[PDB]
Amino acid sequence: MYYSNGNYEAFADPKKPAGVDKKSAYIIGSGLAGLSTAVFLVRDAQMKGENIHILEELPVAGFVVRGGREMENHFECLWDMYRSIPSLEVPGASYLDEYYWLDKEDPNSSNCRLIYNRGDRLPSDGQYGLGKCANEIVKLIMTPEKEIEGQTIEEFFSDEFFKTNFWTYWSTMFAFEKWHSLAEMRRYAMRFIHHIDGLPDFTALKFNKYNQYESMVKPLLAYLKDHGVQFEYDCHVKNVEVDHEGDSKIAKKIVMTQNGKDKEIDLTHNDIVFVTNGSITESSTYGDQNTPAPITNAKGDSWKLWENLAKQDPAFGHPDVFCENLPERSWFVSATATLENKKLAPYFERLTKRSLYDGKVNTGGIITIVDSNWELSFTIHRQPHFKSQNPDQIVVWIYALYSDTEGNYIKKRIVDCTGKEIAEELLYHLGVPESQISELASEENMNTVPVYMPYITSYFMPRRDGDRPDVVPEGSINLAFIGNFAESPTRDTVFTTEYSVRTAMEAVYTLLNVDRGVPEVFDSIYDIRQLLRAMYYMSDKKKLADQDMPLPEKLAVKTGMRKIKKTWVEELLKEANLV
Amino acid sequence: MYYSNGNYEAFADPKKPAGVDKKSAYIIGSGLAGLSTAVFLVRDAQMKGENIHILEELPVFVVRGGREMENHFECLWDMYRSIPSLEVPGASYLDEYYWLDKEDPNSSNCRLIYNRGDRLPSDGQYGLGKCANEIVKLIMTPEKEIEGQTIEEFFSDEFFKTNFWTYWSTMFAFEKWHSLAEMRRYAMRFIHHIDGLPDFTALKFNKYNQYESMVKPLLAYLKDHGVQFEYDCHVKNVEVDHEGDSKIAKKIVMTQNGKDKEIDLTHNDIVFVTNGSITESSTYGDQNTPAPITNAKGDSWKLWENLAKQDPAFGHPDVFCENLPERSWFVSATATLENKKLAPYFERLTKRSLYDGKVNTGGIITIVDSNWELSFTIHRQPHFKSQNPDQIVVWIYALYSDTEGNYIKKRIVDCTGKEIAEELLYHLGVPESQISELASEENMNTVPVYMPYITSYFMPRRDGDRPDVVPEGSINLAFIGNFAESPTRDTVFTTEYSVRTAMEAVYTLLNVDRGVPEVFDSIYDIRQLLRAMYYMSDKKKLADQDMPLPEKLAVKTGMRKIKKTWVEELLKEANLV
Ligand SMILES: [K+]
Ligand SMILES: [K+]
Ligand code: NA
Repeated sequence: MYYSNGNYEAFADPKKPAGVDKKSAYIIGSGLAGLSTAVFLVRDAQMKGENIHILEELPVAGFVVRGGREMENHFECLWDMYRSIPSLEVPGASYLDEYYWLDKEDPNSSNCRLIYNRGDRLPSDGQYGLGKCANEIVKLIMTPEKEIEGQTIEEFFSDEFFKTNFWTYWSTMFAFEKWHSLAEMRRYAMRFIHHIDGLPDFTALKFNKYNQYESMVKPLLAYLKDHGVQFEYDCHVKNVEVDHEGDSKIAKKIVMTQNGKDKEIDLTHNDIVFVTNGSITESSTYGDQNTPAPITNAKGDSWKLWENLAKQDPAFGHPDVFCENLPERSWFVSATATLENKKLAPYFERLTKRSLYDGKVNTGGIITIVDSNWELSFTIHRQPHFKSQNPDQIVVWIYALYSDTEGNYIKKRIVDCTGKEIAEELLYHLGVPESQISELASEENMNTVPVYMPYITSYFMPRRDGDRPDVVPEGSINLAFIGNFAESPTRDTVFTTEYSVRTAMEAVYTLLNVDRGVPEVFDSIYDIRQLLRAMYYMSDKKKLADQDMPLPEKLAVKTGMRKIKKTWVEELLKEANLV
Repeated sequence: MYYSNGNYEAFADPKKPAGVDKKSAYIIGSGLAGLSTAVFLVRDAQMKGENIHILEELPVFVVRGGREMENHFECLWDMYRSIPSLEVPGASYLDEYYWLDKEDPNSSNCRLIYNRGDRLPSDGQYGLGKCANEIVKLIMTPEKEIEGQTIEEFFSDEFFKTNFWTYWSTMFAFEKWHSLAEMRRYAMRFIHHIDGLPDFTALKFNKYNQYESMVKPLLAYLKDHGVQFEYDCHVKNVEVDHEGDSKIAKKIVMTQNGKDKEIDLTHNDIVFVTNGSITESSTYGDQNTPAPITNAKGDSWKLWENLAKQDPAFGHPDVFCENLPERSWFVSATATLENKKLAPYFERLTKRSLYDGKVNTGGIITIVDSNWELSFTIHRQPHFKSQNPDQIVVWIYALYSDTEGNYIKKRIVDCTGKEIAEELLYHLGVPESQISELASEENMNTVPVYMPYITSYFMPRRDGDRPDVVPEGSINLAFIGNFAESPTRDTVFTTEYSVRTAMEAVYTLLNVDRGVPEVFDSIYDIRQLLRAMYYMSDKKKLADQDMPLPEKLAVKTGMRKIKKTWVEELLKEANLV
């Protein structure tokens, strides 16, 4: 397998690799990584549809389970796949095309990113406000990853840094807690450096037409049905068994249980197994307008499988780190709130300076209430978010970064609230008069459903070498792990769909010997223009000479700019507006 | 119009732009730029095919010859993925090219020879020494600061004796009196290939000659979409108006079939002009006849002079087509081997059989002690589908045309095809007694061609000498080709440049809402800069590379400061530490 960039490798179709007609696929998990694996198998590997079996775990507005995240232009792998996938809303076009045109017609941006004081836009919204703390960020990048193994963000950054607007933007938009992986933070900093100009106003973000299920899953599924892939419902997989022959490792056996009966499968090498290991959606619970949701550390199929696998060889990772010992402080709860009327529309609309009812982008991503004890953020997508919605309905997404804090108005934790209470704390923070809050929040006017999720923060748990198992373990023969808990050999970032697609690609290309480049992670961090541009925007648009840095550094910079006068480097600096 | 990079914009299909049915296309020139312009109009602008008219200059073999490419011809690959192959049914041309490149990868086992068949001992070395710094000095020098400047005005005499200059000049056809700015552009553009210049591993080739592999699938695609080719067309001028600051094309005055003709045009008729030519006025010779020397300006150049007359922004053809030195490259010849008598000489050079259908010379071989700066190449065979199984076609070029050969005491421009072949056979180490018979028609047939403007793209230039692809205020007129000025830093004497001008022109004029890929950004990639300093110096660690003393001091100080950092990791990756 090899990595590449540029149009030549992107537009190129791979040759059918040797002996793929004698081979089959077992995809355990209908998670994005698994399905992606299947799509690549059909398209690039040219394995046959009737030979792909995706083993699902389930039998066949306000839907948290269907909700999904944003993307950006530089999800290279994901855009490769989706340019191969037929759209459902605009027949005859690829999903990528639908997405691309929608983004052009209804471009994402936020008119209000940070609020406080019960509904006032934060005066410094739009500013990073880093000061010398910017240098800290640079230092993090200058620090090799192996050197920060297991280390935490809180362990690296100053208190002053954590008071910056930059940290409010970063933590809330990416769900980075202070006790999370410093190495992963650093990866985000390098990876999305090209969007430093668009994080505060979210112009960097792009969104699907609808919730993740309608926009991202249904077109894939239709594509697969058209290609005769095999769907298995109500299946519950229990383990996979592996042998060691010299330095080689082979998957010999899979044990499991389906429908109402137990089953087993010995394996040919020509049967290929991909495990979408781990989950952040498992054990999700529901409440409603008048009911809350319950605390857990319960495990499940993915986690258990992964422990057995770790038992068999060290190379399968050390899983507990992701599903065990999550703080009460952790983000756990996410809720949906459906507005049945236009009674609460003005509060949001006053924030966004846009109408909720034109079908266009609204909050353009999350709005964070900075003086909220829960660190409450909320977002209203382009509507309808679900096609079921009636013309007057609006759907609002609510999340708390802190789950160990008493709210400002509802003195209970987010975890102890019904939908009505979360709605109530939000209404208080929107500047709804407290006398009106009870009638405005109730079902006649507002219908709110919460969900609790033990594992939503699991991806970002700090890690150590060998903690995450290589997508192809050294010596593996028909077994691969795919998804956001697998270790791609790239510097790519988890809690992204792009990572899932990348793992599927690397796994399929490696195992099935597909002779085509896998795109490297987009190389913005190595593009000097991007480095300069980032220094410009991170500093809130200050010329290099005016930026906050220690005095010897400032002098050194003055000397450097003196030396490079009338040079290509000076031109580069001019281009970045650093002089 | 906007520039972009990455897969998102690459894989995205543009919307049909507004009002593309009230507009028409007249493409002057059926060369790669024109055909590409037509392809983008059909595919992206979605102009209807019968509304596209390509005015060809020709009625219904060196001239067929074409250059190599590389992976980062971003626009060209964007085009050829849409074009069906003819050799590989059901696949795109890009697919054919890609698979071919994979099964028969290009490389050279012998780049430089001398002493009549001996491989140069330093083959594979750039051998730059301290001269390497000059190259850096050039990169670090803003283009505006070297406007109009010449290559020999910048570089030390020691630099010109380096192997690097031999490789560079012979592979790219850079003469010393050529554009320094263009050289700088080549250095930045192809920096990602510094690891693969001596052995030509950077190069990729079509299965066949340019007409067969590059042009024919295009023609089939275009006719298939019902584009209209109008033949025997000789455009003499295009008349344009000045309204306020605006420029508009009114009329094309042409002669077709010996008759003066005209087409007056609305603002909505769109005309693409391939200004200038490097192939025009080419003359032919054969085994027993030299090609006639000429200074004639054909249709293309006259058209460009007239256009320059009409508007100041329309460029200055005279800087490209006038006063070219006699030393300039002029002659290229094809030598068809009718049998296997001379085969061992080429085979001893390439360490490969000439008859396995696979790559041979893998690009040009330069004979360093030849007075002509004689280079020759043998592509993967057959190069023309016409060839019979015993035939092998050899391409011969001389960078110097004002010098007497070593065996044939004439300048190449005064030689028969047989004489050129004789000089080549001499340099291959054929015994002097055998040379006349071996060069003779029974064994070799060599056809020379004299091309007056083959070096014109590289003539030194100044801002405005080349007209902007869409000059400011134009509403229906665009210039395309390797004489047009793309607003990018892209490199001419490349097919990729032709494709780029076509894409930029169509996207700008017809308001196509999709990114045009920027020139591939290897020059801005730190991994590539580091890699370049590594390979350029013939694999020396940064401290060991030959450097002036203050500069060296700066480097030791720098390396000291960045010790144990991510930057040190990058330097490690580049093998600079
Ligand atoms: K790029
Ligand atoms: K060969
Ligand atoms: Na769709």
